[PDB]
Amino acid sequence: ATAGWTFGAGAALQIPFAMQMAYRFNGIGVTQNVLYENQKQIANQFNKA
Amino acid sequence: ECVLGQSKRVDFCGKGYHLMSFPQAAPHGVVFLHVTYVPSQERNFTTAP
Amino acid sequence: ECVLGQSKRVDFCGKGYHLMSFPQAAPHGVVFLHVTYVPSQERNFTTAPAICHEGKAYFPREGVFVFNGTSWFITQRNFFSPQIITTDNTFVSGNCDVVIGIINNTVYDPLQPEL
Amino acid sequence: QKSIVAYTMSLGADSSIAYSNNTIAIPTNFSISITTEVMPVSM
Amino acid sequence: FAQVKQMYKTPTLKYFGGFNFSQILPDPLKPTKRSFIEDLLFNKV
Ligand SMILES: *[C@@H]1O[C@H](CO)[C@@H](O[C@@H]2O[C@H](CO)[C@@H](O)[C@H](O)[C@H]2NC(C)=O)[C@H](O)[C@H]1NC(C)=O
Ligand SMILES: *[C@@H]1O[C@H](CO)[C@@H](O)[C@H](O)[C@H]1NC(C)=O
Ligand SMILES: *[C@@H]1O[C@H](CO)[C@@H](O)[C@H](O)[C@H]1NC(C)=O
Ligand SMILES: *[C@@H]1O[C@H](CO)[C@@H](O)[C@H](O)[C@H]1NC(C)=O
Ligand SMILES: *[C@@H]1O[C@H](CO)[C@@H](O)[C@H](O)[C@H]1NC(C)=O
Ligand SMILES: *[C@@H]1O[C@H](CO)[C@@H](O)[C@H](O)[C@H]1NC(C)=O
Ligand SMILES: *[C@@H]1O[C@H](CO)[C@@H](O)[C@H](O)[C@H]1NC(C)=O
Repeated sequence: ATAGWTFGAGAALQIPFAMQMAYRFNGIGVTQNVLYENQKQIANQFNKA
Repeated sequence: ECVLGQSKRVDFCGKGYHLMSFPQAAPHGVVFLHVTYVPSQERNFTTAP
Repeated sequence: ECVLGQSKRVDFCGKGYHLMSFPQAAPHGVVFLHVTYVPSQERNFTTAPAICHEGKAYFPREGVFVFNGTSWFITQRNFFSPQIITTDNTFVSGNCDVVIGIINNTVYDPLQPEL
Repeated sequence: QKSIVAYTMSLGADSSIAYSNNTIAIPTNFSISITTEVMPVSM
Repeated sequence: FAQVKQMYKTPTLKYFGGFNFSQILPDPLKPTKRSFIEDLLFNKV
């Protein structure tokens, strides 16, 4: 939830969840500005799932 | 490869572009649930190389 | 996949970020020795998802914002390498009203002194 | 003096990491290590 | 399972940015430390 991919090497690292999403989008070639524009929609869809 | 980092090999970690996985215990096994991104509502446009 | 090229799949070729492997013979088998990179000595800093200038939002590319108690800077996520935030470090998108926690800041334009 | 004991295993070194809304940790140093792995390919 | 280097303790709040994790993280009030969906899966077989 908090460390993300970083506790695979070293002990762990601290980073807020909503900043993790900008990285995991930037990993798929979707520019990170897509998230913060409409964060609420993604959150609601996640909970409905 | 799924839980500790973002996979980049098609269909290995979910049927889509892959963001995360969370493990849940089960008797004599394990259950994975994969969060995946899926686009839709395409539009036809004109191009030039 | 390890000896002939750099692997990119976590924990397949060493318990870390992977650089190389060298094979050594052995009876009825083979032995691999993996060279791996491991970071340490982390420091706690202050962040902001985005910064507002001229009423417009600038997101960072290839880095993250950090505050060291004196001024804001952008750094790599693995090694601490602060650099003065300047126009080409960022790209403008959206608007400041739409986003949470945007901080008022000034970005340098390197054409300003030339004029 | 030593003797045979029985006990309940400790799965690991229990650690707690504080969660903050706007803070990040960025490593400032690194190290290199060599691991060793073995596999049998013959009979 | 046993590939984690240290077991981090469950956080207090279960709500980060809107993402609801209360269904997958356990809660102290219930007698069982198992999570909700875990205790549903354990029921079916
Ligand atoms: C996150 O989802 C949980 C569901 O587990 C919500 O908790 C339930 O909320 C309903 C609505 O009043 C109550 O009737 C239940 O008693 C709650 N607990 C359960 C179902 O175990 C929780 O409210 C959600 N998060 C937020 C911030 O609302
Ligand atoms: C979209 O595709 C339809 C047929 O599926 C076609 O008739 C239409 O011209 C396309 N739109 C364009 C080329 O802008
Ligand atoms: C670093 O973390 C410690 C607790 O582990 C905390 O007290 C301190 O404020 C953090 N440093 C910051 C936020 O600059
Ligand atoms: C922040 O970095 C700048 C640029 O190197 C430096 O001048 C300043 O001293 C740093 N802040 C602190 C508190 O050291
Ligand atoms: C600075 O931020 C404040 C709130 O943090 C906001 O009201 C204001 O419009 C921003 N810009 C200026 C120039 O004050
Ligand atoms: C997140 O930031 C908000 C806004 O300043 C603050 O009220 C809260 O304490 C922070 N931490 C959380 C929500 O865990
Ligand atoms: C990193 O740690 C090494 C110890 O191996 C030390 O010599 C060095 O000064 C530290 N800092 C940097 C920037 O290498």
